Order: sequence, then C-alpha cells, then structure tokens
Amino acid sequence: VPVIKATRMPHYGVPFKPKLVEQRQVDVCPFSFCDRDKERQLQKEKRLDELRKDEVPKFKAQPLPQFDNIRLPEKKVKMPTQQEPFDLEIEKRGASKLQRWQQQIQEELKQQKEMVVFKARPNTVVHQEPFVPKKENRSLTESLSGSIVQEGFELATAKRAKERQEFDKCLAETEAQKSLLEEEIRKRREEEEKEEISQLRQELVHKAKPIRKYRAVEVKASDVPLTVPRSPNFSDRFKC
Repeated sequence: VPVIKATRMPHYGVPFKPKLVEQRQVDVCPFSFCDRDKERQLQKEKRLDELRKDEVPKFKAQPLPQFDNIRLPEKKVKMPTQQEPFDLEIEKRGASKLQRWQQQIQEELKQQKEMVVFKARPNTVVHQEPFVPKKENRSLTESLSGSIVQEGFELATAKRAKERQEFDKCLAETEAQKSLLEEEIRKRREEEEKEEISQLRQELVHKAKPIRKYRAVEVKASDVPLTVPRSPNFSDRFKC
C-alpha cells in the first residue's frame, strides 16, 4: 500500500516507494498542523537538523523518504529506489547534484529561492517545505529565531511588515495549510494541471540522465512525476 508510516533510518535508504506517500489525497494527508504533525514526523525529521543545508522536505513530495531528506551512506543503499527522477540525496551524485536538486523539489512549488539558506540559523527550518511548528515555528521573533530567512510561504522576516496584522497570528496557521500542500501536491482543491507541472512546462528540472519522467502515460501516481529510476553504477538505463 502507498503508505508512509516509515521506519527511522537514512531517508534515502528507508522504505522508498510503495507507490504514493501516506495518503495521496489532500483531505487525508496531514501536512496540516492542528495536531497531525505527529504522523508527519517522519517527513520533517530526517534531513533537517543535522543535515541542516536546504530541507529535502517533509515529503508531501514523492513517497516516504525514498530518495528524499538526508544523505545516503554507501552502506545503506543496500536496496534500490523504485521510481524517481533523482535519488539525489546521494553523497556522490546527489549531494553534489543538490544544487540541481533545488529545481525539482522547489519548482513543483511556484515559489523558489536559495534553499541553502532556510537551514542556517535558529528555526529557519521552516520554509514552506519543512514547515511545521513545535520547536521550529517559534515565531518571528526579534533577533534570530529564524524567521524564514528565505521566504517560507510568506513568512520571511521583513516580509512580515505589511502582512503582520492579518498575517501572523490569524492567517499563519491557515498559511501553513496552503504552504506545504501547495509545494509538491500543487493542487489545493481543484485544477489537476497544477500538479504534473514538475515535468511539463519549462522546468528542465533535471537534464541528468534521460528519465522517462514522461509521466504523461502512467499518470496514476501521486506527488512524484512518474520517473524511471535513476541509474546508479550501470551505464545502461535502469529500464534494461
């Protein structure tokens, strides 16, 4: 079944892709934060803190950490990922490709910027990708709580000033609802065109190795562009 409820261990090197992340439905997919971060733990946790560069998000992206979140040790990629563009969290490849990473995990979301920002300070680990509270969304204090200094959905420092009255206290949690869901799901409620944008419009997101990322045929997925698995140490494409 396409369910997260993933075991803790290296993200890209934890159960990868049964198919879809936990639900595959904005109504029964918590990346909400009334009190459902607890299941969501899995997604948030893995790359953030210690791997504090640019959150490879709490995946509302492709399935439970399949390729996403921390780094991939050479002794953990015992089993291969199923279907993905990149499994570039990969110490070789990936972490190097990590600059290129920014395009796919970002671009499926309209907003994008220098992610090897939003984790280099106190709670700036809540960009519209890692977005949840608790110890991280302490607000947007005074000197260095990490306002999202980068923009989070809106929630960068200075991008408080005009917005503050309707913004923070009232809209910020509802802001959070549109946030994370908007990223990779990119749907909100209607318009499936918003989804499958990662491949289709311009986003020559990863020119890596030709990926039949051409999900326009086995559109039966989720949050991930139906991408053929990236090849590891085989020159021949993983297809054959």
